[PDB]
Order: sequence, then C-alpha cells, then structure tokens
Amino acid sequence: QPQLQESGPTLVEASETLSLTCAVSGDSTAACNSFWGWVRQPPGKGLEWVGSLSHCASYWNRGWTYHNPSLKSRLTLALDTPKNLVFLKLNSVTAADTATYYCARFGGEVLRYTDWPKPAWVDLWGRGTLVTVSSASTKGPSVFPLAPSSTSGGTAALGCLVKDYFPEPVTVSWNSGALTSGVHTFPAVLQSSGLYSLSSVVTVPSSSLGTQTYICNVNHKPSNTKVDKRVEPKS
Amino acid sequence: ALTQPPSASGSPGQSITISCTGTSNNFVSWYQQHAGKAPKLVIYDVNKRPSGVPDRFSGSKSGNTASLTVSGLQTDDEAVYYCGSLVGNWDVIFGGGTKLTVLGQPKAAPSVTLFPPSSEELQANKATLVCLISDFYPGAVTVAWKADSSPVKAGVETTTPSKQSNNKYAASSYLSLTPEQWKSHRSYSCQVTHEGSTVEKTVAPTE
Ligand SMILES: OC[C@H]1O[C@H](O[C@@H]2[C@@H](OC[C@H]3O[C@H](OC[C@H]4O[C@H](O)[C@@H](O)[C@@H](O[C@H]5O[C@H](CO)[C@@H](O)[C@H](O)[C@@H]5O[C@H]5O[C@H](CO)[C@@H](O)[C@H](O)[C@@H]5O[C@H]5O[C@H](CO)[C@@H](O)[C@H](O)[C@@H]5O)[C@@H]4O)[C@@H](O)[C@@H](O)[C@@H]3O)O[C@H](CO)[C@@H](O)[C@@H]2O)[C@@H](O)[C@@H](O)[C@@H]1O
Repeated sequence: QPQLQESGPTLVEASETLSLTCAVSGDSTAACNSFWGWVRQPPGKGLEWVGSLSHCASYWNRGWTYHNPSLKSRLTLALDTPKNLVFLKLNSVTAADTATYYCARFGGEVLRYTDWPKPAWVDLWGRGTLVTVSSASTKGPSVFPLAPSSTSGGTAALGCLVKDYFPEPVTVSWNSGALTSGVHTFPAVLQSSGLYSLSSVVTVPSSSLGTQTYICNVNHKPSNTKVDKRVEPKS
Repeated sequence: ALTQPPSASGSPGQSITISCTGTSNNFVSWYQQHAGKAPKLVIYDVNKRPSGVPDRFSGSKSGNTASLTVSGLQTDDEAVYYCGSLVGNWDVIFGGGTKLTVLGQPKAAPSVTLFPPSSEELQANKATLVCLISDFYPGAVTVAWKADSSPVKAGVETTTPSKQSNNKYAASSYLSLTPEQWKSHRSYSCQVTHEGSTVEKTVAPTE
C-alpha cells in the first residue's frame, strides 16, 4: 500500500521558519484523484487541518491550493511531482506551532466535482514528525521539593518538581533506586518559555516521615547533570 | 465547529455509539488514533468503510449529529476517535476527539493531591501549584483550576493520563503564578472530573 514519509528539522527556534518535506511512495502526486497536504496535532490535543493542494488544473487556473485561514499569512505549500514530494513552509513559528506534523492525502469530490474540488477527508496518513518550537539551549534542571504534611489515611504523598530543563529526557529515581514501590514519574510539559518541566511522586507510610530520609535523584544526561534533592516534611 | 464528548467506554463484546454534533453536510469522516500512533481513516462519506476496516465499524447521521458505532468492542478498538468534516467552501475541521476505553478492570475514582508552591521555589521568585492525580480508570480526566471561587485558564498545563505500575492511570496539572498573585488570593483549587464525579482539593497561602 502507499506510504507517506515526513522529514526535516524537529527543532525550530522561535520566530524562525518551519520547513518539512514528505516523500510519497506507491502513488502519484501528479494524478488527479487526490489532494496532498498536512494535518498537525499539538502534544495532547486534537487534529488541526493545515492545508492541501493539487496541480491538476481546470480551464480557469493552474491548480488548487487550500489553506487553514488562521495559518494562510504564514503558510506555503508546494508539490514536486517528478520527485513525488510534498512540501510545507511555515514562517514566524511560536510555541503554538509545536506539534506532530502529518503528511496527508485527501479524498472527497476531487476527480469529478461541481464548481470546485472538495478534499474532505484524509485517506492516507504519514507516520508524523514531532516539531518542537523553542529557542532554548541545553540547560540542566532546577529541582524543588513537593513536601508532605507531618496526608490521607495513614499514607503520605511526596515528590519532586523538576523545572526548566532542555532538552528531553530526564529520568527520576528515589533513594538511589532503593524506593520503587508507589513511585510514579509523570510526562514532561513544554512550557511557553521553551523549557520542560515534570514531576515525580511517591506514596509512603506517614509513620516513616520522621525516621526515613527521602531523596529524589534527577538525571539529565544532555547537560551531564545529576541532582539529588532531600524532600523533608513541612514545618 | 464539531463537538465530541471527551470519553466513552464499554466492555468487550458490547456495542457503543459516540456522536459528533455540528456536521451540516455529508462530507463526514471518522478517524481512529491509537496511543503514540498516527490517525487512520475508518469511516468516510458518513458511512463508507475503507478496505480493511472491519464491518463492526459503522457510521450514520441524524440532523446535525454524526455517529460512529462499534459493534462488538474488542480491546484493539481502544483509541481516540475524531470526526472530520468539510466546512465552508473547502475547509477541513476535526472534532476534539473521544477517548474510547474498552473496559478491562473496575472503574476507579482518582486520588488528588494538590501541592502549594514550595518555599524554595518562592525564594527563587516563582510559584507553581502542582495537582497530582492517580489511581483512576478509565484513563480520562478533565482538570479545571480556580482562584478563590473564580475559574482560572491562563498558566495551566496538563499532561495526558499515563499508566502507573499498578496499571491504573495518573495525570498531572500545573498552575504557574507569580509569588504576588499566589499571596493575593484566599485559596486555590484543583478540580478533577472523572466519569460522573468531581473531586476538588484546596490550598491556601495562609497554611
Ligand atoms: O472554505 C473557504 C472559505 O469559505 C467561506 O468563505 C467564502 C469564500 O468564498 C470564496 C469565493 O467563492 C466563490 O468563488 C468561487 C471561485 O470563482 C471563480 O472561479 C474565481 O473567482 C475563484 O477565485 C480563485 O481563483 C482565481 C483564479 O483561479 C484566483 O485568482 C483567486 O485568488 C481565487 O484563488 C483562491 O481560490 C482557489 C479556488 O477557487 C484556490 O485554489 C486558490 O489557491 C486561492 O485559494 C486561497 O484563497 C482562498 C480565498 O479566496 C482561501 O479560501 C484558500 O484557502 C486559499 O488560501 C473563486 O474562488 C464566490 O462565492 C466568491 O464570491 C467568493 O469570494 O472565501 C471568501 C474569503 O475568505 C469568503 O468571504 C466567502 O464567504 C467561509 O466558510 C470561510 O470561513 C472559509 O474559509
């Protein structure tokens, strides 16, 4: 079956230009059955149409190009049919442009139509490539304690806030791996500043808060940084 | 715009229907997206199935409401489903997506822990409220924040629910404030909506 394969930079600085190429195999971008374009999806959110185009002309134009109206001022689409390539260019990117970008083949009333072709659904999807918009440089994390109270039915939650690092990933352990039961480390959030934050939490018996030391161990290999943070009960 | 409910659930072997309001024409499509994977077209033209899509997927439309029905749920059917449609002359829009869970364990209400800004973070001139949610199933929640009694939208970041070691789900939500606005209100609240239930935890700078 046909395949769509995106390629291009996955990190773009703020206000710069986002450019992506899509290689099409098993179908012809020159045929008139389909439109070709892009759909994007911010991490943890829904699908957002970007646009599509076709080089099959009617007798009153040289083809068709449809843009998401909120992106039109920054968006350029292109086709290189001899090479079977689809292109996306998006100027002046902000944090709101961080997303997984999917190359997409569109169907609908395309081959035969009244007034204008209507590419209405995506019948073939690329694997998608996550583009991150951030002007940040490599930076180690700041670790803050999430202290328990001296919390709920004999057990107490405590944890670590791992703030303002770049890039991913960060790994977290507790007590150098001696504490694993009841541990959960959460996915990272990309803040509007262009830096990541995550949290790690562990539930322990409240009776242990006075005698047992709890230390989260944060490893950020991209910056060759390790942070051990003692988490102590509130005063 | 197209409006989908955030989530739905059924047991293996049952039938389930999820709806999408706002569809004003027959250019309706449905997409299945497994976690970590690209979407896939499962219905087009209201009720047509692409080759390879089982006949237990079926689409329909009544008034301005499109519906996707899955007869005989299988565990592989667990995914997020989006409705799509042509709008205007030639635009494409999608619904917000419905998380469809195929029930494999008892439903479980979430535990919520709300951490105030740490003293260390306040000394670095920053303030982050941390709302940690754990031990719930299905893995779908809505998080809202309040300052005193007023809803708060700016400065909120929420992670997608991810599985714990005990195979229930956890999620996290953050409210970023300046130290001044943290001190200036009487309280802050994290509200977690799960199934037909909302749990709210509150913290106050005077604690
Ligand atoms: O779904 C889109 C939009 O729909 C609703 O808004 C309405 C829409 O009305 C457009 C237009 O429609 C009708 O004219 C149809 C066509 O008639 C003639 O053939 C010709 O005039 C066409 O003009 C195009 O072609 C000529 C020559 O080929 C070009 O020089 C000209 O610039 C036009 O080119 C645009 O359109 C063609 C397809 O027709 C595209 O292939 C081309 O790439 C270009 O598209 C860009 O610009 C579009 C805006 O014009 C934009 O939608 C695309 O995404 C892309 O950016 C003529 O189109 C008549 O009813 C006529 O009166 C209408 O103007 O768009 C208007 C402006 O937005 C809006 O006021 C109408 O109400 C809404 O639902 C809207 O939200 C939605 O986005």
